[PDB]
Parts: sequence; structure tokens; C-alpha cells
Amino acid sequence: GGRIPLWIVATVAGMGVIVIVGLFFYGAYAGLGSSL
Amino acid sequence: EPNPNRQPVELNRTSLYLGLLLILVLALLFSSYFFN
Amino acid sequence: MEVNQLGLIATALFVLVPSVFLIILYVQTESQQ
Amino acid sequence: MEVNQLGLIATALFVLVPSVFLIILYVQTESQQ
Amino acid sequence: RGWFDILDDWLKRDRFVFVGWSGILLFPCAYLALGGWLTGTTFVTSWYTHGLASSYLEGCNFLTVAVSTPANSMGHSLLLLWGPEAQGDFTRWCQLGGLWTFIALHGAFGLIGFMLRQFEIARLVGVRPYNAIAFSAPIAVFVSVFLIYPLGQSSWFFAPSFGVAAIFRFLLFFQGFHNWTLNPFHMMGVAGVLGGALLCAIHGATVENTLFQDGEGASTFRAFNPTQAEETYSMVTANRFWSQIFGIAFSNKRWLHFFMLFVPVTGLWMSAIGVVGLALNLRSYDFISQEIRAAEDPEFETFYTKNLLLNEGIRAWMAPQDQPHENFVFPEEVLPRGNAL
Amino acid sequence: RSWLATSHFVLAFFFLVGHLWHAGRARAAAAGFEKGIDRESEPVLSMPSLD
Amino acid sequence: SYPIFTVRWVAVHTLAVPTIFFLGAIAAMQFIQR
Amino acid sequence: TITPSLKGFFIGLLSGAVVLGLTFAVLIAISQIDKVQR
Amino acid sequence: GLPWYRVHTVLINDPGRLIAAHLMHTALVAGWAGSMALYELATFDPSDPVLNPMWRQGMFVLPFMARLGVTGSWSGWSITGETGIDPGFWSFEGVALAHIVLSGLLFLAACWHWVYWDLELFRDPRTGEPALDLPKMFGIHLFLAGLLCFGF
Amino acid sequence: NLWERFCNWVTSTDNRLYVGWFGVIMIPTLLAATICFVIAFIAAPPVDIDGIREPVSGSLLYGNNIITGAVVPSSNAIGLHFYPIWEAASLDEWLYNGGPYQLIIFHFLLGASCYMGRQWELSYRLGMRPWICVAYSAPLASAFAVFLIYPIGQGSFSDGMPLGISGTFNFMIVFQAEHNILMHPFHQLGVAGVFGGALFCAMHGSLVTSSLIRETTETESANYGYKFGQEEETYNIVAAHGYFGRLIFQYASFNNSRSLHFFLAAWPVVGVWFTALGISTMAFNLNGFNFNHSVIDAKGNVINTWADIINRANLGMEVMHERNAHNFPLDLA
Amino acid sequence: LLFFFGHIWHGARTLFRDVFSGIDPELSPEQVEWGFYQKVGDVTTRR
Amino acid sequence: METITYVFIFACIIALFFFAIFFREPPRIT
Amino acid sequence: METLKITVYIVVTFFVLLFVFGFLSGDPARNPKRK
Amino acid sequence: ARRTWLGDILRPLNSEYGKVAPGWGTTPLMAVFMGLFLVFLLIILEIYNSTLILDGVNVSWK
Amino acid sequence: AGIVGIIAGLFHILVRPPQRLYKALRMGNIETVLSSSIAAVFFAAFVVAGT
Amino acid sequence: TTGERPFSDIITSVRYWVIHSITIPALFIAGWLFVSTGLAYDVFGTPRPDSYYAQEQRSIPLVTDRFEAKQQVETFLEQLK
Ligand code: CLA
Ligand code: CLA
Ligand code: CLA
Ligand code: CLA
Ligand SMILES: CC1=C(/C=C/C(C)=C/C=C/C(C)=C/C=C/C=C(C)/C=C/C=C(C)/C=C/C2=C(C)C[C@@H](O)CC2(C)C)C(C)(C)CCC1
Ligand SMILES: CC1=C(/C=C/C(C)=C/C=C/C(C)=C/C=C/C=C(C)/C=C/C=C(C)/C=C/C2=C(C)CCCC2(C)C)C(C)(C)CCC1
Ligand SMILES: CC1=C(/C=C/C(C)=C/C=C/C(C)=C/C=C/C=C(C)/C=C/C=C(C)/C=C/C2=C(C)CCCC2(C)C)C(C)(C)CCC1
Ligand SMILES: CCCCCCCCCCCCO[C@@H]1O[C@H](CO)[C@@H](O[C@H]2O[C@H](CO)[C@@H](O)[C@H](O)[C@H]2O)[C@H](O)[C@H]1O
Ligand SMILES: CCCCCCCCCCCCO[C@@H]1O[C@H](CO)[C@@H](O[C@H]2O[C@H](CO)[C@@H](O)[C@H](O)[C@H]2O)[C@H](O)[C@H]1O
Ligand SMILES: CCCCCCCCCCCCCCCC(=O)O
Ligand SMILES: [Cl-]
Ligand SMILES: [Cl-]
Ligand SMILES: [Fe+2]
Repeated sequence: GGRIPLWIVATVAGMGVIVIVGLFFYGAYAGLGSSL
Repeated sequence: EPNPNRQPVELNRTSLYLGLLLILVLALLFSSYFFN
Repeated sequence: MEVNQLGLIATALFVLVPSVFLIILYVQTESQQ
Repeated sequence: MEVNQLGLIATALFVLVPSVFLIILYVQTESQQ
Repeated sequence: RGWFDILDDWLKRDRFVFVGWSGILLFPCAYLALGGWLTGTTFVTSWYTHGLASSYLEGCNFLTVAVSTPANSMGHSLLLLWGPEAQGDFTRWCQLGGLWTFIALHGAFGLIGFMLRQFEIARLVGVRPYNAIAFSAPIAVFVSVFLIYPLGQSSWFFAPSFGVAAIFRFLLFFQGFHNWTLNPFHMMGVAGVLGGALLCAIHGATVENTLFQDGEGASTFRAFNPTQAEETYSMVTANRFWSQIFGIAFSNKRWLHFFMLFVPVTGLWMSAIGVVGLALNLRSYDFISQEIRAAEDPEFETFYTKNLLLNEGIRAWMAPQDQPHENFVFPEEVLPRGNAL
Repeated sequence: RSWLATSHFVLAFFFLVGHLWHAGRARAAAAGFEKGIDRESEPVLSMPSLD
Repeated sequence: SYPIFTVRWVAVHTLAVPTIFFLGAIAAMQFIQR
Repeated sequence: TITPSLKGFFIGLLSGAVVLGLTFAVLIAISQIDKVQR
Repeated sequence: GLPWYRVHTVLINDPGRLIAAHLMHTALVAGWAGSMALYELATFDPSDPVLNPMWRQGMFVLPFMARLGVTGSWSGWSITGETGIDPGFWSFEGVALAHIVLSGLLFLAACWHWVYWDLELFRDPRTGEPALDLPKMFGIHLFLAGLLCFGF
Repeated sequence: NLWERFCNWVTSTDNRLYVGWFGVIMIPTLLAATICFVIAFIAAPPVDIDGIREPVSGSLLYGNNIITGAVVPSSNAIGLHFYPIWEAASLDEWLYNGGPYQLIIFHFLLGASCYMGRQWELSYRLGMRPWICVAYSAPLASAFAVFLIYPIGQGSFSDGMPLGISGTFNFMIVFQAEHNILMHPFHQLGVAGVFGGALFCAMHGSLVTSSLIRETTETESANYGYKFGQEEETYNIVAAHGYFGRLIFQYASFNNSRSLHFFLAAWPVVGVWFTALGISTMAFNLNGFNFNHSVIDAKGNVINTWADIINRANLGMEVMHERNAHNFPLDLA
Repeated sequence: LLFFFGHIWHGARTLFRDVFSGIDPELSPEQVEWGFYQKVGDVTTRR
Repeated sequence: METITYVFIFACIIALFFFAIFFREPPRIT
Repeated sequence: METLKITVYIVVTFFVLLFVFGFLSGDPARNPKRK
Repeated sequence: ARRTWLGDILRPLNSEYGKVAPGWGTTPLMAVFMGLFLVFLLIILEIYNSTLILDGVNVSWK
Repeated sequence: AGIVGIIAGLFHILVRPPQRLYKALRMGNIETVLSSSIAAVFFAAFVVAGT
Repeated sequence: TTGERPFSDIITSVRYWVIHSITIPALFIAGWLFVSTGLAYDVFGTPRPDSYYAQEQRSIPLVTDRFEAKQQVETFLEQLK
């Protein structure tokens, strides 16, 4: 039911989204499509 | 025998103002292209 | 300026015909009671 | 034929303005009762 | 009851996601269009159709990815996977731009399914179907721009590619080649869109700033009851405010909301008509009298003539790479340019 | 110079917006109608018509 | 009490499973060198 | 004669028929299973 | 009262006046066809079919007349460039005259159907209400259209 | 007391058009700007906008139409210098150097700021909530961006937006050439704002019109089912919420009318706020995203993207804009 | 294109003729609320 | 004649502005 | 030009003083509820 | 209403208003014909579009 | 197509519509004829524009 | 209200995370390996960074015929990509 608090779920999911988008910006600066 | 499907037609002053604005603005827009 | 000569009549009728149509409808609306 | 270009617009307005004036008056007359 | 009636009962059951009869057309087509765009922008190149990288796999970002149109030599081919061009080869089908026609057709039938969904739900809940009538304008825009415009032109190649920077290219192409800003139908479209944004902002602010005090909380959102019979804001006060500020004001709520319907829908329809005109290259490109005067008088200058010089620059400098099938080799000395720059 | 000028124009404009918000709200709260119009004592209903 | 596999389950997973697959793909793409 | 494009058209027609038929068969089966209690 | 954009909704339950309105529209379209053909004939230059054909002269309804077999004129020219051909009655001028006459006749029929709207044919013979049997109307019109298509 | 009577007249809510003190500033400036705009749009002589003695004709009498006519921005030789009438030797010099543009834009910006203040003032006098002026601050910020802030950043009122239709198009195209505004996220937020504003306008109108409560016959307009000042709501918000919640899903639908109308206010206002800030931040030459030659293959060959095609179009506009005004390779401002 | 809009308009007018002067003023909230009916808009499927 | 046409249409628009503001249908509370 | 300069300065000063002293003349009290 | 000679003759052609066939009638036959028509439209569209290429059918001015 | 139209016209003269299709398509309403005719008309208009 | 368990009840359940701490990383790893093994290049025909050009060429492999476009792409790929 609710044995894991929803604020923890939202915090972890948001941190994962932040990590993924930050990885995408790092890849904008590294590797393919970085102009270097 | 009068036709029983005849109906009165109405156009209020607000509708007159809106329609005149539409016609005049359309004319102002399309007059340059009509003159070309 | 070498404009289209039918431009004047086109613009004039484009103004007048729907305008007088709306004026006809409004004035006949006002005379109803 | 080299005619006056304002001839068309003059004739058109000469027809239109008094005619629509009379039509306005007639249609508003019919809607009275 | 019959299989048809039992199936109709199942399709119209109340769920989190309503399905309906229109769902059978909508959900496959819309899902496939969206999945094809994501698949194309993630994995599929434009190297053989345009000579462009257009996927995340090639190093493009979100702004520069696109599912590009097929090559010009394909013409207006439907480019079916089993069709004579791809012959069932999925890899070649992706390389030949078949994903573009896939997305365009599945999107068209998805939009048809969505308007049918609007009609079906409006019939079921007992409301008038004005939302579908309003949605006719996005359908008209999509059909005119993505279907009618390339059909008028030489091939699917000159349709918009499904991507951000590709759509920006489409905008600049229409400026350079069609003078689409000078088209009065596009002007009516701009008027409709900006007037709809104005009406949205002004109506929202007017309602929020004429609310009745129906609660003691400073945050007024709690004070509204969904089933209440009274108006939540003062129409009389709003009418007097706008009458004294602007001169004119709405006094009929129903006319106000119909007007909010009417403005952007009419704008989008006018722009679709203009796009059909551009599909046949029937442009509002030039004013003939100004051309005659500027040709015979080298001192007559307007912003319109400057815009024409800009369009000449756009065409000459973008044509070799935007249209690689023409094999345009423009030498440096033929390129129009001003002094210095 | 570009970074500082752009950032502080964004901040200055948003602070002008915030000043407008809080100035209007302070005026309405001091005058007593920041939560909306009282139904029984609507001021416009006590005013003569414009036309 | 509540059924597990519904229409909502199907729609949610048809959106979510390819989303996570594609996110893993693009995350792998971030480390590709030319 | 059967050109390769005619064979392709028949393949596409059969694929469309199969997809539509499988869709309606699944929908009819689910409707018969999960009925409405009137 | 009725708004302007709904005025013709008075015709919905009046089959006779609906027929009169359709007849008037048909008269207008046929009169347009005749007058457009006459204007094009007054402006057409037939002397150079090679470098000044009809599509260089902005002729709109002349190609549609030419498509189905009308090639000659009462003035003795033909759009194919041949001379000495007699078009009979069905020249471009003859087609335009036929359309003008048809427009006039449809105008008269429209006037008659407007005045004599109350016909027993347009009423249900069981309730006395105005009613059109639209499926059988479609059957009759489809039969007539099929006959005309087969004949054409 | 005469001053008290004048104060009572100025702040009176019984005037047909409300004046207020923001109005006592607003009315003269807007009248001056309007009169000067009409006179200049009809009859102004050509204006040397680029400062290179190549005057641009913008008025109707000098060969323009409605589409091509404009009030041409002041001379590049003037730059940011204040150029009133009394700083010119004659009116002919003032008209040659583009003085009407400065007069009109300064009077219009003052009048429009006081229009925002007047909106607050009338809202305060009527007992309303005061934030309609906050909504109006977005187009006002846009006008300030294109008429004042962009000239300030570029260093000349010649780079401000011309007061005309084709001049506006020229402003757009040159702006895209020099700043890549399409690739700027603030302009993308603005496009989202205006597209969403039109979308939500049509959506809200169609949903309210869809749920109108039957108070009329098929003969009469549905709008006559509403009477001005009626207490009862003219439409069924529960039915509209049910329709929209079945259209997408239930929790994507507003059931609170106040929340819905706040969203309608907030979306285009925030979007236009961001696009006005985009114009100002590109006025300080913080341009849109540059992805030219970003995608590079293994050997080092440039693999073109759609951004490179945009770059080709921008290069065409750049080399053709103000074709006589540049003497040096870089277009620094 | 304009006749596509005309077809949409007249199809809407035909299929929704009972409500085109406005929806029912006595429309029940249970009709548009969720879960009151098993099938949307069918009174006989009251749950 | 083109300049006269533009100015005439503009003047009619301004006159319509005047009549729509000051000679409107007065909104009456009901 | 000089006469026009002083004339415009007088007009602008008059309107600005009207604005300033109008908003110094008990403007918060000119609301329909509190005063 | 006015009775006329032509009206009397055309009267049986407008005397079955509201008459219907019971139940589903000939709807499945209509569905079969509609499917065949859709296939036919697809055929002619693919021929014009040159997706379907038939022997002896050169879709060009020739 | 003329022969097929003759046969279908004979069918539609002799065979009444199904009750299901009569109710669904509102065959007692002339506006359904207007809607379907406008649909066929714009189909034919698109066809003639393309050809 | 529609007869399904609310999303808050599901995503805060331990059973959901028992399933999904397995399923979600499995799909993430699947996509990662779909790219990193190079299967995406083969499935979709996307050029590798060493596959846009032959070593000494600067022309672009653009298809110029409708019905031999597959053969043109295969010929272009045969030329050492
Ligand atoms: C119901 C939803 C729906 C709809 C409307 C469409 C529509 C379309 N799809 Mg699509 N598709 C769908 C679901 C849908 N799809 C699904 C779920 C998938 C995943 C499997 C796909 C996968 C897919 C691919 C991979 C492709 C398409 C393509 C197309 C387009 C051309 C298809 C064609 O010509 O076949 C027409 C076929 C029919 C209309 C079926 C005819 C049915 C009637 C009853 C006749 C049956 C005759 C008989 C019983 C059997 C055949 C006789 C035999 C001799 C052969 C078309 C716009 C192509 C495309 O977009 O090209 C760019 C393409 O390549 N689709
Ligand atoms: C006055 C503010 C200001 C200014 C002018 C700068 C300027 C700069 N910073 Mg800096 N920074 C700031 C604040 C500021 N920073 C703050 C507050 C932090 C803490 C998070 C940092 C942390 C930081 C780091 C860690 C780094 C920089 C770097 C840089 C340099 C390059 C920045 C870049 O690439 O932009 C990127 C541009 C953006 C990310 C765009 C941001 C757009 C925002 C989100 C718009 C917000 C709008 C508005 C406020 C929202 C209101 C909403 C509305 C509804 C009300 C540049 C000199 C880099 C550098 O070179 O360092 C040497 C670097 O590595 N900064
Ligand atoms: C005795 C009758 C008659 C005849 C012989 C003609 C003859 C002609 N007319 Mg004409 N006309 C008539 C009556 C007639 N008209 C009437 C009553 C009107 C008023 C509506 C007009 C209005 C008119 C105009 C406006 C024009 C002509 C034109 C022409 C000329 C070219 C014809 C053409 O291209 O047609 C083209 C006809 C078609 C493509 C027919 C389309 C049929 C559709 C597809 C049927 C679809 C519905 C159907 C029921 C579907 C089921 C079919 C079934 C078999 C399965 C030709 C000389 C043209 C001309 O050159 O003018 C000078 C022209 O522009 N006519
Ligand atoms: C065969 C085509 C056809 C027919 C018979 C009808 C018939 C009807 N329509 Mg309709 N309509 C059509 C096509 C058609 N429409 C198309 C293509 C569209 C999309 C543009 C519409 C959009 C539409 C709307 C939005 C509405 C109707 C309404 C109506 C009804 C009242 C009309 C009225 O009083 O107008 C009176 C019209 C005028 C007094 C002036 C109109 C002048 C127009 C705007 C410009 C001038 C056009 C010009 C004279 C004709 C050019 C010919 C053109 C075809 C080339 C009537 C049953 C109304 C309705 O349902 O009422 C309940 C309604 O609200 N129609
Ligand atoms: C019923 C109804 C409607 C009306 C429907 C109508 C008018 C239906 C008409 C349908 C028609 C004419 C269908 C025709 C179908 C023809 C077909 C499928 C022909 C197929 C031919 C084939 C597969 C030939 C292939 C071959 C070729 C080309 C080469 C040969 O060497 C080998 C071979 C034989 C395999 C409306 C208008 C949609 C409204 C609602 C109600
Ligand atoms: C084509 C094709 C197909 C299809 C397929 C599909 C259907 C797929 C799907 C796919 C999918 C379905 C995918 C997905 C994806 C997704 C993604 C990739 C996402 C991402 C995201 C992100 C990154 C986020 C973002 C955001 C936003 C948007 C905003 C702000 C914030 C954030 C940042 C959070 C088939 C087989 C049928 C057939 C053949 C062909
Ligand atoms: C502007 C325009 C338009 C429109 C147009 C129209 C719509 C027109 C119409 C037209 C028409 C609609 C025309 C008509 C005409 C007609 C005529 C001209 C007729 C005549 C007739 C006659 C003459 C007859 C006679 C007679 C009689 C009556 C009787 C018997 C005998 C006779 C034969 C003697 C459009 C939109 C397109 C576009 C834009 C522009
Ligand atoms: C060059 C452009 C020319 C444009 C021409 C435009 C033509 C427009 C004509 C409009 C005619 C309206 O038709 C007119 O309607 C009014 C009501 O609406 C009718 O009037 C009827 O109803 C009213 C209202 O109950 C009664 O007072 C009246 O006794 C009765 O006859 C008139 O009998 C009819 O003549
Ligand atoms: C260290 C030295 C500082 C010196 C002062 C600095 C500058 C500030 C000047 C402020 C003067 C404004 O003075 C202001 O004048 C008006 C006009 O009589 C006064 O009087 C006003 O009172 C009421 C409400 O207040 C109004 O309805 C009335 O119309 C008006 O007469 C104000 O009550 C007073 O506040
Ligand atoms: C309603 C229409 C549905 C659309 C049909 C979906 C077709 C998807 C599958 C197509 C695969 C056939 C191509 C393979 C050809 C072969 O090599 O045999
Ligand atoms: Cl320029
Ligand atoms: Cl320089
Ligand atoms: Fe609203």
C-alpha cells in the first residue's frame, strides 16, 4: 500500500531524472556532437 | 396562404460594429494586394 | 505608381457590399417592435 | 477604347449608393408592424 | 445482444483511458506516429536523403534531431515498407526516408481518430461538439503543410521534416523562397494566433482579478466549488473595468467564449489557405508597382525591397546544401553579398 | 559583460514584475479586497451606468 | 480487490517500457567517441 | 502477370487484413469475457 | 430572431422553396457559364494556336468546352487552327447561348416553385406533414446519374 | 476647492473612460505619439536610417502602401543620442535623420507604461484584485525590448523595430541573421507561450460553448440565453470537466474554474515574458545556440545537420543585410 | 479544404441536433462523473 | 487614388472606433 | 526651436507635477472600501 | 396542399417516408461493398502514385 | 460506373434502409444528406485538383 | 473513481518496487547494450563515425533514382561506406 513514502519515491525519481539530463548535457560536451 | 416557415432576421448594433470592423480591416489588409 | 486599375473598384465593392448588407440588416432590426 | 478609368467606379457608386439607400429604407419599412 | 452491441458496450466503458470506437483508429496510429518520431530522432540518419546527421546516435541534440523527408528523386511515393522502393527491407526503408511517410500518414489518421474521439465523447457525455470543430483548424494546418504543400511541390522532400531545427529551416525556406511574411493569409494567421494568446491571457487575468470573495483564505483557489450554481467572478465589474480602460468590453459570456473559439481557429484556417497557395507557388511575393518604380529609379528604397534582397541572399546561400539533388555549384563570385560582410 | 548584463536585465525585469505584484497586493490588502469582491457589497453595483 | 492488468496498465507500459529502453540507449550514446 | 509491385501490394493488403482482423478478434474476445452487468 | 448566418434555415422544412432555391442557384451557375463563355469569346485571340493558345490568354471555360468536342466558332475559326469547318449550332457561341437560355428557364421555374411551394407531393400522405423520402430520392437520383454516366 | 474638485474629477469612476493620474500622463503622450505616427506614416519624407546617406522611403505619399509603409527608425549617425525637434536646425533636417521615430517611440513607451499603471488604478478604484496590469506587463516588456532595450544594447535607435509591417519583417530577418533567435530557448518558450495561448483559448472557448445550458430555441442565437449580470452560471462546468477528463484522462482536466483561469492567464504571460527577455538578452549579444560544425566524423569531416542549413540561411541574410553600411569584416553591432 | 470544414460542421449539426441549442439543464452530475455508470452515458449500467 | 483609399479606410475605422465606444448598446444588468 | 523647447518643457513639467501631487493627495483613501 | 397532375404521378415515389428494414438489414453486404471500394481506391491511388506498377500500364504521358 | 450506378439506384429504390443505419445516420434529417454530399463533393474537388 | 488502484497506492507499494527494481534496470541495460554492441547501427542503417565517407571522398551518397534507391544505397555501402 504505502510502506514506502511518496516523498521518497518522488525525490528518488527526480534525482534520477536530474542525473539522466545532466548526463545528456555532459555528452553534449563530450564525444559525438561536441565539435572537438 | 402565407408560408408558415418565415422568420424575422435580427442584427444587433454590436454585431454591426463587429462586422464593419471585420470588413474594413480585411479591406485595409487586402487593398495593397488588390492595387499591387 | 503603376497600380492595378481594377484595384480601386475591387476595394470599393469589397468595402461597400458586405457593409451595406450589414447596414440593411441592422436598420431593419431596429425598425422591428 | 481609351475610356476614363474613373468611369467604372463613378458608374458603380452612382448605381450602388442611392440603390442601397432605397433598399435600406424599403427593408426597414417591411420589418415594421 | 449481438457481438456488435457487446463490443460497443466494452469500448464505451468508463476507464482511466477512454477507448471508444474511435480508439481503434486513434491509439495505433497516434502511438505509431509518436514512436516513429522517437525512433527516427534516436537512431535513424538522413545521410542518404539529405546528407545530414539527424539522430542522437550521430551526435545531434534535441534541437537538431529530425525524421527527415525522403529524397527528392522519390517524388510523392507513399514509400510503403513492402513498396517497390524498400521491398520489405526495413534498414533500407529507414535509410530512404520511409519513416517520414510512416509518421506523416499515421499522424494524419491519428488526428482523424482524435477528432472522431472528440465527437464520440461529446455524444456520450451529452455536450455540443464544438471542441472537434475547433480541432478542425490544427487538422487543416497539418493537412495543408505536411500533405498538400509537398503534393503541390516536386516531392515529399520539401515538406517539413519532423524536428525542431528542421522546422526552423522550413520557416527560413518559406521566407527566402515564398516571402511568406508578405502573404495576407499568413498575416491573418499571425493575427489569429497572437489574438488568441491575448484573449487567453486577458480572460484569465480578468477572471482571476474579478473573483467574488467566497472564502476566508488568502489563496482563493480553495473558494471554488465545482458544483456551485453561482458565478465565481463578477461579470458586471469586469465589464465596467474594461469599458473604462479600453472603451469596449464583453457583456455576454457566451459570446466571449465563442469569440475565444473563433479567433485562433479562423487564423489557422486562413494560414492553411495561404499554405495551399504556396503549394502551387502562388505567392504574395512582390508588389508590381514598387518593382517597376525601383527598377526605373535607383533611389527608391523601402523595407520591402530590403526584404527582397534578404530573400535573394537566403536563396543563393542556402540552395546548394538545402537542395543537394539539384547539384547546385554556385561559385563564390556569383554569390550576392554586400560590401565587406 | 554579456553574462552580467543579460542576467541582471532578466533579474531587474522580474523584480519590476514582483514590485507590481506586491504593490498592487499591498494596496488591495490595505483596502480590504485582496481576497475578492464581497457579493453583498459589490462597488460597481452601487455606481451609475457609464451610458 | 483491484485488478492488476487493465487498459490503463497496457497504455502505461506501452509508453514506459520503450521510454526506459530509449533512455538507456541514449545514455550509452553519450559515451560514444568518433 | 504478377509484377513484384503487385506481389508487394498483395502483401500489404494481407498485412492490413491480418492486423485489422487480429485487432477486432482480440477486442471481440475481451468484450465477450468482460461484459456489462445491466 | 434568426441570426444572419442562419437565414437559409427557413428552407429546412419547406421542400418546395428548397427546390426553388436550388433552381435559383442552378440558374446562377448556368448564367455564369454562359456569360463567362461570352466574355472569353469576346477576348479570345484565335489567330496563333502555336505561340498564343488559349492557356496563354487566361481562358478558363474555353478548354472545358474544347475537351468534350466544341472546337469551332460561328465566326469561322477553330481552336485547332483548321479553317473551313462548320461547327453547326454547337459552337462556343451556341453553348453560351444554350446556357443563358437554360439560366432564364431555371429562373422562371424557381419563381414558380417559390410561389407554389404548398404541393401535396411534398407532404406525408399519412400525417399531412412536409416530408421527403430521402432514401428513395437517393435511389431515383442515383439511377438517373447512372443513366447519364452510361450515356456519356 | 479647485484642486480638490480636479482630483475628484481625475479619479472619478463615473467618467466614460477612466482617467486617473496615470491617465493624466497617458493621454497627452499617447495622443502625441498617435498624431505623429499618422502624420509620419502618411507624409514623412525618406529617412537615412543607416546613416550612410541612402534614405529609406516609408510613407504612403512617397510610394508605399499599407504593407510596405513604415515610420523609419532614426539615423545610425544619431545612435543613442537624444534627438528632439529643438536639437535639429530645421524640420527638414529632423525629418531626414528620423526624428519622428524617436518622438513616437518615447511617447508610446511612456504612455503604455502609464496604461499599465492606469489598469492598476482602475482596478483599485473598483475594488478589484490588482494583477491585470501584471498580465499586461508581458506585451509591454516586449514593446520595451524591441523599441528601447535592443537599441540600447546595439548602440543605436536605428536597430530598433520600424513602425510598419515590412519594416517589422526586416527586423525579424536581420535579427535571425545576427542572433539566431530561433535557436534561442527564450524565443522557443515564447513560441510555446503564443501557440499554447491560442490552443488554450480555443480549448476554453470550445469547452464552455460545448457545455452551454439550453436557454434558447434553434431559431435564436445561443448567446441570448445569457443575460448581463445574471447570478447563475451560463454553462455546466461539471459536464465540460467530464468531457475533457474523458478526452485525455481525468486528472489532466481542471475541475477548479479559478485554477483553470489562472492557468489561462499564466501560460502566455510567462511565455511572452521569456521571449521579451530573449530579445533583451540578445540585445546584449547573448545569442541562440550555435551548433555549426558540431557533428564531426572519425576523420574530422564536418557532418552537416539542420543547424548548418539554418546557418546557411543566416549567412545569406547576414551578407545581404545593410549592403552598403559595412566597411570591415566583422559585424560587431 | 473549406468544404472539409463544412462537412465537419454539418455532420456535427446532424448528429447533435438535440443539444445544439444547449445541453440539458437537468443533466445529472452522475452522468458525467466517473464510476457512477459502468458504461459512459448509459443509465442502465448504474454500478 | 491608392493613398486616398488607404486613408479613407483608416478614417472609417477610426470613426467606427468612436461609434463603438460612445454609441454602443448600453449593457444593462438583469 | 528654442521657443518650442521651453514650451515642451513647461507642458511636461505641468503634467509631471499633476501626476506627482495627484498621487500625494490621499490616493490610498480613494478606494471603495477602506475610506 | 395543392394537388397537380405531375404531383399525382410522382406521389408514390414519396410515400414511404420512415419505412425501414428490420434490424441490421443489408448492412454486412454494404460493409463488403465498402471494403471492396476501399481496395479499389487503394489500387488506383497506388497506380497513379507508381507504388503499384503493372505490366503494360505506363503511368506517364507515354 | 454508369452501369454500376444504375444497378445501385435500382437497389436503393427497391430496398429500404436498415433500422440501425437509419437511426445511426439520421436518415430522416436532410442535414445528413448535406453532410455526406459535402464530404463526397470535397473528395471529388481534391481529386480534380490533383488530376 | 474508475475502478483501478490509484497510482499513489501502486508506486508506494513494496510489491511494485520488488518487480520494478528488476524490470526497469533490465530495460535500461537492454537499451545500453543495444547501442554499445552496435546493433542499432545494423538495425537502422545509421553510419558509424568512420562510415560517412570513403577515405578520400568528399561527395555525399545521395540517392538519385526512385526504384533503384535500395541498389544505390547498397552500392554506396559497398564503396567502403
Ligand atoms: C488500424 C490502425 C492502422 C491504420 C489505419 C494504418 C494505416 C496505414 N499503415 Mg499501419 N500499422 C498499424 C495500424 C494501422 N495502420 C499497426 C498496428 C502496425 C504495427 C504492426 C502498423 C505497421 C505499419 C507499417 C510497418 C507500415 C504501415 C503503413 C500504413 C499505411 C499504408 C498501409 C496500406 O496501404 O495498407 C492498406 C491495407 C488495408 C487498408 C487493409 C485492407 C482491409 C480490407 C478489408 C481488405 C481485405 C482483403 C482480404 C480480406 C485479404 C487480402 C486479400 C489477399 C489477396 C491479399 C496506412 C496509412 C505503411 C506506411 O506508413 O508507409 C509509409 C508501412 O510501411 N503500417
Ligand atoms: C548574476 C548571475 C550569474 C552570472 C552572470 C553568471 C555567469 C557565468 N557563470 Mg555562473 N553561477 C551563478 C550565477 C551567475 N553566473 C549561480 C547563481 C551559480 C550557482 C548555481 C553559478 C554557477 C556556475 C558554475 C558552476 C559555472 C558558472 C559559469 C559561468 C560562466 C558561463 C555560464 C554559462 O555557460 O551559462 C549557461 C547558461 C545557462 C545555464 C542558462 C540559465 C538560464 C536560467 C535557468 C534562466 C532563469 C530565468 C529566471 C531567473 C527564472 C524565473 C521564472 C519566472 C516564472 C519568475 C559565466 C561567466 C561556468 C564557468 O565558466 O565558470 C568559470 C561554470 O562552470 N556558473
Ligand atoms: C443539358 C445539360 C447540360 C449540358 C449538355 C452541358 C454542357 C456543358 N457544360 Mg454545363 N451546366 C448545366 C447543364 C448542361 N451543361 C447546368 C444545369 C448547369 C448549372 C449547374 C451548368 C453549369 C456549367 C458550368 C459552371 C460550366 C459548364 C460547362 C459545360 C461544358 C463542359 C462540360 C464539362 O466539363 O462538364 C464537367 C462535368 C463533370 C466533371 C461532371 C461531374 C459529375 C460528378 C463526378 C458526379 C458525382 C455524383 C454522382 C451521383 C456519383 C455517382 C455516380 C454513379 C454513376 C455511380 C459543356 C458544353 C463548363 C464550360 O465550359 O462553360 C462554358 C463550365 O465551366 N456547365
Ligand atoms: C453545398 C454546400 C452548402 C450548403 C447547402 C450549406 C447550407 C447551409 N449552411 Mg453551410 N457551409 C458550407 C457549405 C454549405 N452550407 C461550407 C463549405 C462551410 C465551411 C465554410 C459551411 C459552414 C457553415 C456554418 C459555419 C454555418 C452554415 C450554416 C448553413 C445553413 C444556413 C446558411 C445561411 O443562412 O447562410 C447565410 C449566409 C449569408 C447571409 C452570407 C454568406 C456570405 C459568405 C460568408 C461569403 C460569400 C459567399 C458567396 C456569396 C458564394 C460563393 C460561392 C462559393 C461556393 C464559390 C444552411 C443549411 C449555418 C447553420 O448551420 O445554421 C444553423 C452555420 O452556422 N454553414
Ligand atoms: C456501399 C457504399 C458505398 C459505395 C460503394 C461502391 C461504389 C463500391 C464499388 C466497388 C468497386 C467498383 C470495387 C472494385 C474492386 C476491384 C478489385 C478489388 C479488383 C482487383 C483486381 C486485381 C487484384 C487484379 C490483379 C491482377 C492484375 C492487375 C494483373 C493480372 O495479370 C494478374 C491479376 C489478376 C492478379 C459508398 C459510396 C462507399 C458509401 C457507403 C455505402
Ligand atoms: C517505427 C516503427 C514501429 C514503432 C515502434 C514504436 C511504437 C516505438 C516506440 C518508442 C518510444 C515510445 C520511445 C520513447 C522514448 C522516450 C524518450 C527518449 C524520452 C526521453 C525524455 C526525456 C529526456 C525527458 C525530458 C523532459 C521533458 C520533455 C521536458 C522538461 C523536463 C524533462 C527533461 C524531464 C513499429 C515496430 C510499430 C513498426 C515498424 C516501424
Ligand atoms: C468576386 C469573386 C468571387 C465570386 C464570384 C461569384 C460568386 C460570381 C457570381 C457570378 C454569377 C452568379 C453570374 C451570373 C450571371 C448570370 C447571367 C448573366 C444570366 C443571364 C440570364 C438571362 C439573360 C436570361 C434571360 C431569359 C429569361 C429570364 C427568361 C427566358 C428567356 C431568356 C433567355 C431571354 C470568388 C469567390 C470566386 C473569388 C473572389 C472574386
Ligand atoms: C449591393 C449589395 C446589396 C445587398 C442586399 C442585401 C439583401 C438583404 C435583404 C434582407 C431582407 C430581410 O427580410 C425582411 O425581414 C423582416 C424581419 O427580418 C421581415 O419582417 C417581418 O418580421 C418583422 C419582425 O417580426 C415584422 O415587423 C414584419 O411585419 C414582418 O414582415 C420582412 O418582411 C422582410 O422583408
Ligand atoms: C525635510 C523637508 C521635507 C519637505 C517636503 C518634501 C516633499 C514632499 C511634499 C508633500 C506635499 C503633499 O501634500 C499633500 O497635499 C495635498 C494637497 O493639499 C493635501 O490635501 C489632500 O488631502 C486629501 C486626502 O489627503 C485629498 O482628498 C484632498 O484633495 C487634498 O487636498 C495632502 O493631505 C498632502 O499630503
Ligand atoms: C489498417 C492497415 C494496417 C497496416 C498494415 C500493417 C503492416 C505491417 C507489416 C508489414 C510487413 C510486410 C513487408 C514484408 C515484405 C516481404 O519481404 O515479404
Ligand atoms: Cl536590411
Ligand atoms: Cl563597418
Ligand atoms: Fe472563461
